[PDB]
Amino acid sequence: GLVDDFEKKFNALKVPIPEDKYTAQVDAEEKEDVKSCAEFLTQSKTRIQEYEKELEKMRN
Amino acid sequence: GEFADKLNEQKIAQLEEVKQASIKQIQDAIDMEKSQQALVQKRHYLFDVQRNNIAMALEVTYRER
Repeated sequence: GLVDDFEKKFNALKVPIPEDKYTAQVDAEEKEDVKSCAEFLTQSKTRIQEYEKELEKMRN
Repeated sequence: GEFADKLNEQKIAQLEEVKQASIKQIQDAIDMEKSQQALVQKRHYLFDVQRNNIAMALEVTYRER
């Protein structure tokens, strides 16, 4: 019963799925949002405001 | 007579710089907005490529096993 032994053993042997120990990207992302996202966007908005304010005057 | 010409040419010159500034600034409101739009969507993709890569690499691994 080698074959029987093996067929059994083969089935209902559950091969492990590899741990995803690798999504530190999620983190490196959230980081570059501190960075890119807020910081840049905040300054860009403020610059667009003044530009707009500067076009304000010029209309008069 | 000249009183006018210098002043007039002055007055035009002005609005000529005025229209100019005005184009140049609104072009810049424009650039800024593109810069933004980009940093928006845009940037995530980098990390998405990375996450995708992982997902696949585990699948291949599972299959290979």
